[PDB]
Amino acid sequence: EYSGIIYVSRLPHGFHEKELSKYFAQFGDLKEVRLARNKKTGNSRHYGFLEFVNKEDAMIAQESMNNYLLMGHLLQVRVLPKGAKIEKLYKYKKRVLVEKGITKPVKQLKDNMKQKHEERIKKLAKSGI
Amino acid sequence: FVRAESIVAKTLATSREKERIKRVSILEDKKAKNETQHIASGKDFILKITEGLIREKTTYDGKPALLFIVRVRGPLAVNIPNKAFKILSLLRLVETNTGVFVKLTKNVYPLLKVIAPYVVIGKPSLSSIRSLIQKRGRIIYKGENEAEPHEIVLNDNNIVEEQLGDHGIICVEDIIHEIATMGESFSVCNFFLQPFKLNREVSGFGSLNRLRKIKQREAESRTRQFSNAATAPVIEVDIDSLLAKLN
Amino acid sequence: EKKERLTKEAAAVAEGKSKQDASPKPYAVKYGLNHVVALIENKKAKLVLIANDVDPIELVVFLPALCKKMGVPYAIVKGKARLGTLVNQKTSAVAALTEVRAEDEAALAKLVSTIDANFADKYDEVKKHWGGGILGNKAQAKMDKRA
Amino acid sequence: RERVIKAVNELIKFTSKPEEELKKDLQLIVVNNKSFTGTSKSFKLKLLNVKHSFYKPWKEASATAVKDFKVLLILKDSDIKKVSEDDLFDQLDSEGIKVDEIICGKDLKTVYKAYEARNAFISQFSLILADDSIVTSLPKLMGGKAYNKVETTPISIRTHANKEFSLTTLTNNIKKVYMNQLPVKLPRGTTLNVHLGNLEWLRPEEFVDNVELISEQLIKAYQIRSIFIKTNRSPVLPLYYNQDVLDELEAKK
RNA sequence: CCUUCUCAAACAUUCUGUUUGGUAGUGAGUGAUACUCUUUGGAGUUAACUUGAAAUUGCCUUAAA
Repeated sequence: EYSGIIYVSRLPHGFHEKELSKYFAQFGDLKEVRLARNKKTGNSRHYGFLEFVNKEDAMIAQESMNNYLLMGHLLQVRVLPKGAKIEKLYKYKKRVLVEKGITKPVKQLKDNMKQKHEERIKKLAKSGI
Repeated sequence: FVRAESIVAKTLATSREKERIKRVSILEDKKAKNETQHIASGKDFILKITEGLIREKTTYDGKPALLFIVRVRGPLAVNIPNKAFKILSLLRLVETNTGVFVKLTKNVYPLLKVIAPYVVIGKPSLSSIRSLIQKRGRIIYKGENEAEPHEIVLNDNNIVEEQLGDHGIICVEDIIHEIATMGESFSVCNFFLQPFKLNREVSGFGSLNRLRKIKQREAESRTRQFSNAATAPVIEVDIDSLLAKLN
Repeated sequence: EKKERLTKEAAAVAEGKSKQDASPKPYAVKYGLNHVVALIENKKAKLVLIANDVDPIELVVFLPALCKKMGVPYAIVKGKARLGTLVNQKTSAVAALTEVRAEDEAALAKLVSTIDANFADKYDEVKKHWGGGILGNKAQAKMDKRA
Repeated sequence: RERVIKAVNELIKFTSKPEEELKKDLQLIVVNNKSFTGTSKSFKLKLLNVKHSFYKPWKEASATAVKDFKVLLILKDSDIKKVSEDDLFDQLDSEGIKVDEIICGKDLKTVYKAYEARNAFISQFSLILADDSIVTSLPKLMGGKAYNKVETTPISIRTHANKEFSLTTLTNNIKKVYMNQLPVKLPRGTTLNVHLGNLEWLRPEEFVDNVELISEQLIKAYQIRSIFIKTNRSPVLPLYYNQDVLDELEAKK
């Protein structure tokens, strides 16, 4: 048979886990909600998973909102078979950068570049030009 | 029921207002710190609109002035954010269709610019101030009873002779003077005045009133515009004329 | 608006220029029954809306079959006054979208896809299944107490 | 400059070995420095000076191609009521080029939404210019897919004057930005590559005194220390090494 | 079922000229070689090509009732 887990796709912008939960909790009491996001500058990958309690709230939600058309992306939602046990899509945040350095005294890198000049020259020699 | 479209639209509008307030606040703070090299524009502006409508734009250069604020609603989806809710709850400006006085100075410009899309601002004449004073405006009192969680209407000038005789303020015409002249600190007076409560423009839902509502919304949408530009001037409409219909 | 564009073209036909070609192309719905049946079999109609309550039903009883035949996106709507509102009649009994503006192509495409997923597929049973064999209240309680 | 000519001649050798075809011979120049602007991104493009513009050969060079060189101008949403297309047709062919499509800022928010149509519109275009008062708003109306390219970006022009519209100003700047300037962005990190063009277009005997001025101008701006040359495949040519720039890495902190 | 940051100052006159500053996105996938720092932690950038906003699990209330 099927699970109690439901899967949604083709969500619009600005429709994140908060509003997903707030809306779908109008069909019962939900266990968990997870949405897909990015690793760097987390933005919505436009799908996610939910699961309330009963094996019938899932079918009610699907039958109700399978081809539902809100802001101009018509939604899609499927019921899952026994298990499949949603596992991932931890919620990320925008990746602020921090300068890692500088630590090494400029002299060994100066030797590095004084070598790299002729290193490039030999690379283009064998290429060869 | 909730009907997910509503909660989606509220989120979107709220994020817009959130980041607009973020922009304008960070810009104002960066101007205030005077490390002003990586900036956007030099000075600030004010835009006056008269009646398909003629406009101006001029620098402030304060020189304080006496401004009148009246609270309005919108726009249409915005779950009001904390920094604007704070300023309004400080100006005692919950519960729209209400009016407050304010001493426009050079340091309030970083506040009205934040609260711009929720109020309407104006510099009215003396007639508006005086007529508002003697038609509305209430006072809280205490004597012989009445543990005073309760207000009254301002019949008497002896109540003023009592609660303000230290500053020689008697006979609320003197308070009208103090307001219209920005005189003895204006602040005890304003915090005495118990900010007003004006009546709506169209009360209705008949058949002829839906027409007045439609025309009012269309004219408002034409005139009152909200920029989301983080550099926008504050807009000045004729409150001398607005108080005719709102008083 | 008709008299106003007539006054404008009245001005322009002789003063600057117009051969009924100063005002742009008009885009509006098509709402006549003979007209829409002749607009199918052309074929130019892009979406047909058919009222579900015509009292002499045999006027529209044949439109879904011809629509599926000629391959036109038909959809059956609840109410004929509802249709007449967007045509400025009292009832209209059919409406058609034949050509749309530039900004509405995505809207019309997504809408016809929605109608495909919701009307064309949800109703493969409709072709069979004579409906209406419903018992009353007392007769039903009688049979349900018996069996 | 002896190094300039020898490196360009040897890159000509590199391409003279006996889509992909037009791709495999585009000359680009790499430059790096200490470190760029921290935690910030930039979107304004700086139009360097030149003596021999590479925009002007590109007209006849791309006319006979499939990429179909074209031009876009974005005016403010108030001057499409003032500046007609025959005015530009007259005032511009007398110089040699024409602006083709005037797209109002409203057509970015009404007809060219729905990113499929937006990109189907955007790919058609090669030289893009933008009202100076809308360029600040264009990242919301055109999206980062356009910014991901060096030529699709909107290029700010000083349409306004003191005072109002005066299409004479638009004219007297569009020449300066078609036959006098050369655009390039400034990203984070250190590396910046400049598209000089293809070895089908304008010649090395002008590329020499062009790179001379491009160097002479950029070398003083960001304390740069490394300038190399390549064409789409070739190993990097050392044409610059200034160690008198790496000295302040231990003086900053 | 909301709707997008659409000029600021200065020095100048040739009837418009010059310097400055202002711009963080729809996701997913394909893909060529080049660099900058830091210890192994792989971060910042780098020629360009596909898609009906496409998808499956990367560690305030008279804007009422």
